[PDB]
Amino acid sequence: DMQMTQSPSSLSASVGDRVTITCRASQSVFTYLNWYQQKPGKAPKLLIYAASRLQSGVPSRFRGSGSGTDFTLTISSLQPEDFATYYCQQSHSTPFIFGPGTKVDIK
Amino acid sequence: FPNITNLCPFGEVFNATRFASVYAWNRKRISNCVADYSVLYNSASFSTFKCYGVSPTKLNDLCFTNVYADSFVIRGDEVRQIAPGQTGKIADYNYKLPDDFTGCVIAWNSNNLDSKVGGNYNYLYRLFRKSNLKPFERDISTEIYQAGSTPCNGVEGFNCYFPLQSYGFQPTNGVGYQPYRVVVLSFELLHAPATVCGPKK
Amino acid sequence: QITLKESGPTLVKPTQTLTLTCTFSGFSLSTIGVGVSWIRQPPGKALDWLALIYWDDDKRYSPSLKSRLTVTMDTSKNQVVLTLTNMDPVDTATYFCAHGLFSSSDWGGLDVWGQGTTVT
Repeated sequence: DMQMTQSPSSLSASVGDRVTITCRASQSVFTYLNWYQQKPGKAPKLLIYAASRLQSGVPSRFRGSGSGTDFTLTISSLQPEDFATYYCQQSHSTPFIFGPGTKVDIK
Repeated sequence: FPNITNLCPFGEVFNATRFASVYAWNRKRISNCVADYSVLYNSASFSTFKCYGVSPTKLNDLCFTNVYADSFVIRGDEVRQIAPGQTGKIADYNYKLPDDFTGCVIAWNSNNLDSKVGGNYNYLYRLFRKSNLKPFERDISTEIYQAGSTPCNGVEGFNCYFPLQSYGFQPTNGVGYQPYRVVVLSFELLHAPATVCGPKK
Repeated sequence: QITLKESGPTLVKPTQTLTLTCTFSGFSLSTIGVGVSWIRQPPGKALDWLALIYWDDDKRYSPSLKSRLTVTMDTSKNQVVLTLTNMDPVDTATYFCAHGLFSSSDWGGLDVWGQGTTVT
């Protein structure tokens, strides 16, 4: 089977801080992993096409990294509008399961 | 040579959008046309152009009774099995060339077209059969295969199995497990009516 | 028009098919590599990937619903319809249809999403 988990089920953070989100993919997913953010009641927005591949229309503070089984996302310095819930997705094994999500808290 | 000028429809063979699964390998009776092979042989497009019973340099001078163009998609490490006197699940149960074959076995890596991010499974090969194929035998037969003495009765079970396996081409599988499109151009030489012809004047 | 999409009904009763639709513009969903995938989300919960259809009519489903879920298309209307066959209240969610690119050159990025619809 395939399973997908994210380590900080929620992370407290504050504006300007560095923050990092980490995904573990059970089987080797190579680079076929995506990152999405969601604002409540809106549709998710794709941020990362593939590990280290940043979208257009997304600011340079977002970047991600990793390969194979373990992957990471990093924001270099949070703007306050970056507070959201963040989902990984694997794009290789045929059910493209999302991770459990990780919400950043202003707290 | 005959008073004919139309070029060979190799465009419909090589650059065709959809190729057959090897278990149901396609065939076209290429006929009544001027076949320039140099444009193929000299191309960098192909990863092999090996030929049997003829030399790829010489055959632009030859004329033949027909060309059968056979085509299919197979694994990278299975390209070696498309040759006379070879063995393996493709040569035994999917596409058998005769010992006395004459022709060229063309292949090229088609991973850009025949794979998808979630894996492509439309390409299918017969893994099980009772007995090896005769040369150019073709059975599209879906009937379930029985391995044991126990009759299968049309239900998959511990010793009877559905005979076809999907190849499963992911873009990540590497050069040996990537898909290759194969074209086997086969010739026959004997007959008086030369019908596919070189570009000689 | 730049890539955009919408979705259908919201009223549900349990032992009924959900009979959603999705419709789109700015892509054909017949161009090589184009695919559209269905993603649901229970309120305040994770995303849950349901299904994907590719170009050339290849269909994929979440395994736990494969016996209970089908998706189908019309190349002419530019529509996709999803029919989950029987709602159990765990299936109450927002449902999304998202576009993506899925050929050998592509990455399966669900790059643009509809606003989705609640199912009651």
